[PDB]
Amino acid sequence: VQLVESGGGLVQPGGSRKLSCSASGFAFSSFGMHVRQAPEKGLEWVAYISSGSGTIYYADTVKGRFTISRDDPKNTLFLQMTSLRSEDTAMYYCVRSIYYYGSSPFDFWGQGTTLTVDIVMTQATSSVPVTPGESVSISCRSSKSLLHSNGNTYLYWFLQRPGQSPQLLIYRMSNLASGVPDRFSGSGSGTAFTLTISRLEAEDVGVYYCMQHLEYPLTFGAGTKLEL
Amino acid sequence: LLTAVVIILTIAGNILVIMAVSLEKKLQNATNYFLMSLAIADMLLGFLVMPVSMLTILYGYRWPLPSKLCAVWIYLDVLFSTASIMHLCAISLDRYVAIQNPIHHSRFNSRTKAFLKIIAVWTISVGISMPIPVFGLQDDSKVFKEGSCLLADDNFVLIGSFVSFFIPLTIMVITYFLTIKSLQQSISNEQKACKVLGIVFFLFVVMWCPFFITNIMAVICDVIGALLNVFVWIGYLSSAVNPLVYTLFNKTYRSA
Amino acid sequence: ELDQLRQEAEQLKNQIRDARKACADATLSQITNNIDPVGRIQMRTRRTLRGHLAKIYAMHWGTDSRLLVSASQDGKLIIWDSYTTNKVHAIPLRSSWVMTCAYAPSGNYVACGGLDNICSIYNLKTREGNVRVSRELAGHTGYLSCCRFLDDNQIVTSSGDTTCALWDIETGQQTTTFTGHTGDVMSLSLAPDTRLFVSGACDASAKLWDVREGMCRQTFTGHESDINAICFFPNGNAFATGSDDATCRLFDLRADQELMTYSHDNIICGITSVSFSKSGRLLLAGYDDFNCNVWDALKADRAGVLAGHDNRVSCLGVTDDGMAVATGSWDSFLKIWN
Amino acid sequence: TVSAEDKAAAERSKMIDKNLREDGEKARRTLRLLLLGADNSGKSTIVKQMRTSGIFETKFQVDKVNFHMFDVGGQRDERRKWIQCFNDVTAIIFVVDSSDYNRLQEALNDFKSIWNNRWLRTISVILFLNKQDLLAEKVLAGKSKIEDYFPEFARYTTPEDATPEPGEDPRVTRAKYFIRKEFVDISTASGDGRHICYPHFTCAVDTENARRIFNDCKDIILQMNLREYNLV
Amino acid sequence: IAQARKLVEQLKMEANIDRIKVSKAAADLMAYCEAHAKEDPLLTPVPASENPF
Ligand SMILES: NCCc1c[nH]c2ccc(O)cc12
Repeated sequence: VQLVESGGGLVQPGGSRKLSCSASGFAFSSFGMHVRQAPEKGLEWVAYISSGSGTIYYADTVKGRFTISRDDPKNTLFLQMTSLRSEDTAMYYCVRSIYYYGSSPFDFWGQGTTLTVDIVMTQATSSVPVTPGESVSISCRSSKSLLHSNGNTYLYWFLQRPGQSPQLLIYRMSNLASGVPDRFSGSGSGTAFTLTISRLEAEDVGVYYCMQHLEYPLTFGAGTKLEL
Repeated sequence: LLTAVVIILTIAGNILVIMAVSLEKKLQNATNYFLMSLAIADMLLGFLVMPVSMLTILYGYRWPLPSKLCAVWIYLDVLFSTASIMHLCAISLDRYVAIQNPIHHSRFNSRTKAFLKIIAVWTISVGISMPIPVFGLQDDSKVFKEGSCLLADDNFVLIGSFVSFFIPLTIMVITYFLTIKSLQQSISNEQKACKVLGIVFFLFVVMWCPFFITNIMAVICDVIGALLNVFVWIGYLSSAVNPLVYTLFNKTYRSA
Repeated sequence: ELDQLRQEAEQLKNQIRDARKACADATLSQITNNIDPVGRIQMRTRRTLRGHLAKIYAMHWGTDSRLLVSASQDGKLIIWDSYTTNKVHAIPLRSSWVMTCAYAPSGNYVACGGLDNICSIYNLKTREGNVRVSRELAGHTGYLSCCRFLDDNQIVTSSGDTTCALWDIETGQQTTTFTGHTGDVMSLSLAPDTRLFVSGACDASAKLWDVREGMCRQTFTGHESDINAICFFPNGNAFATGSDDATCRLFDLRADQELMTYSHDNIICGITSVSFSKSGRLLLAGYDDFNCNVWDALKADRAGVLAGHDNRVSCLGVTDDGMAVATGSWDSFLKIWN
Repeated sequence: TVSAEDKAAAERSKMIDKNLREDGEKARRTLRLLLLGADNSGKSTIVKQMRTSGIFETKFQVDKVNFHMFDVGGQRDERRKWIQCFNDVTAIIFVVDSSDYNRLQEALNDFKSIWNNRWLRTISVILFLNKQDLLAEKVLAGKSKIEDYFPEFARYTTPEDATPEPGEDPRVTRAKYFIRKEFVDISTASGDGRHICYPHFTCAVDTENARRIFNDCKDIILQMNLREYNLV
Repeated sequence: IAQARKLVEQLKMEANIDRIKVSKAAADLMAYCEAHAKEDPLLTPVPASENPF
């Protein structure tokens, strides 16, 4: 299970560049594929291509000039960019997602390739000094309620180590991802979400992002850095 | 009056056929869906155009209804009659395909067959009848003759009879001939199938063919009008018999 | 020599019958006479799950009371989402002959078995988002008739070679073999405590097995023909059987004898499935009359009929919380009732 | 008031329905047959030019039509429970060996049981009478006598109306027609008319047998179409 | 041939089993059934507000 990406480098403004993400290790046709990161800013959603290319969504910032297609026999999906501007410099992440009852979307992320040229969510914390072996909590507020009529609260927690792609920790505010140790725990109510860590130890220091999946466009949080 | 029984017989029989299709679970198939569409077409005919024709009879062909509604009565008459005729033509063609090569018919026999057949016959019935309401509502001279509702536009009449009855007649004669040629202890059931096919085909020819022959001979040439006045009601009698001769050969409809 | 053994067996059988009859003093009818009846109930099909193009043979509710799996003759084993009526998975089967299926209590495994003599276990939750065959358990000399998960790692099977087995998935080989029947084994039902189960065979007898030792404890013979389906009372001290004589029977484990039989003259057709309600007061059933029935478990009064299938009802299951009832039939539609 | 994940799940279910539709549409093209016989009948060698203990499978094509013939040899003598599955097959193929007279009554009783089944009131049967050469040698030998087993053979009506094969022994013709009429009597005793039997005489070495099954399945489907079109 | 010994041994093993009165068994059954009378969504109807179907 891998996702490799190609393309990037210096590009003059107003030009065009093609990013290709080649998947190798999973059933590519059964997954819906999605996310960029500026040099000094948190993750920002870009676009989304469904299963079998049956549905496409874009963020308003990249509407009309970004196009996506996927070669299912080739096991690869692309991103065509035209009329690039000076503010689109970022690192683009190839992200998978599968949607059925009990699924865990956004469970794997690509490596990321550098390219250089609405629900509002805020995370109040910016930098929290922490001691090893000390329980901590991270909160992420919301504008409107995420609790749906059916009873699912659509909120996600992602973690990025330094020099690494982010990964899923908690999906739908309570359920744990696969391979995540039990110390991580999510709880709260509508419009108030907390991530609690107990027996915090090394190799757990990074940037924590909170995302909503109630409706498009998908908006991330500002992020919270942890430091010793 | 003789026309008083025909409206009641048509409205009763078509309601009975549709209720028997809806109620009996064994009669859910493609062919019975097409037959329900046929019964819908003749029930709309017997409900919409047939008491209007009785009213025209009871006033001595001086039309009581006002002049704005003449172009839609010819529209409903031609639409439902062409729907019935193309229904019988498609049924004859389907029977020829299902009798000549029964393996390859059942290989392709989805419900898409029935839905495409219904779509084709109703699209054809709409498209053939298309110059009736657009050219008759404002232009009363083409749909009136001496103060009575009749198709005075004979250029419509000849070509419309040619596409509506005579090309279906030359299709169903060929398919009936080749179906009898393809049906020549299954030998006992093939005789009953041949008898039912013969009764249905010759009853269709006897019910519809005098009216169209004298209708074309009207445009080629008051005896003709007096013949047409009763041959229209002979043509309306087919829509009460078509539920009977297409369902009563199967005992499930009689048990319903 | 063998004549003496037969004489001793007959004498001991007479002794057992006399001992079992000595404990019958008052029948359940005269005890339950002064009870307010349940009256009349009506349940309408709330959802109808389409997608199968062939007969449906078996189904099993999930533990979360929302997901269920069903098996058909077309060779597809597909999982539904009851509330929204979607399809979660569609698993292509190597053999088109499938006669039993089960949903694991953990919710991440599904079992399948049929005329191919092999019980196939499918892993649902896995990486790369596809359902791959976990293991193919083999070792039965007759067609598999029923299968039920004990835990994540063990499964009990009832085969068409006059025996049941208890498998260990990781090792992939049997750890116990239940061989007490004389006819074909057709059904099986675990207990709520998951320490002893029961089985049903074509010899008109049901046996109460034990999963620790593997020795039959009790046998119940009161049916005039093969018993097609079996359940377990939620109390865990009784169960209900169903045969092709159009008669369901209620048996008790402690009393070791039949308690009540559910029969009516208007019905002379076979029974395919039985299940209990949440409190056990209602005993459901599934007949060959293109419909179902609802039996009062304490009075044997027909207190409901669920006629919604144009073909026979093959499988039937009650939700764990008791919110709904789901029945599958040979008309390729399985409908949920409430 | 709909979540994006529910939208995507509905789209996934639509795609699954599309795949199921396509697969089911493809799977209907082929016809299905159930081959079964008592024993010592050579049911395996019915078709040999064209060609998992519980189930045996055989696939052959004639004139672009696919047939799946299903034979089960891993079951017991009592088959009343696994036969409910085979109720939508095109036709059952029955093979018997007329060479052995000692066990003819067993095969006749088996035919009675399969004819009078409750789940097979709509399936027609294609009957095969295998190993006619051995029957010919046995009857020409003059050792075995049919009156010992069947007293009704001693007084039998000459099949004058029935046309025999051009050039053959009258005693052989009498015996084989007697056996076939014995089968057909049970076939027609019910007199229901819903389904019929298709008797055939088979040689030990017979190159063509799929054509016979094709011409009987075509008749079966034609009769079904005639019945469903209200022409009968 | 020798299966009769196994059969009679099994019957002897199953002969010695404790039993109770059918009245006591029936009383326990009705007690359990009436204990969960209010916890049966099929025995008692439910309003549409709580019904998930
Ligand atoms: N009563 C109108 C019968 C009819 C059916 N199709 C027609 C086409 C042309 C025409 O003049 C008449 C018809």
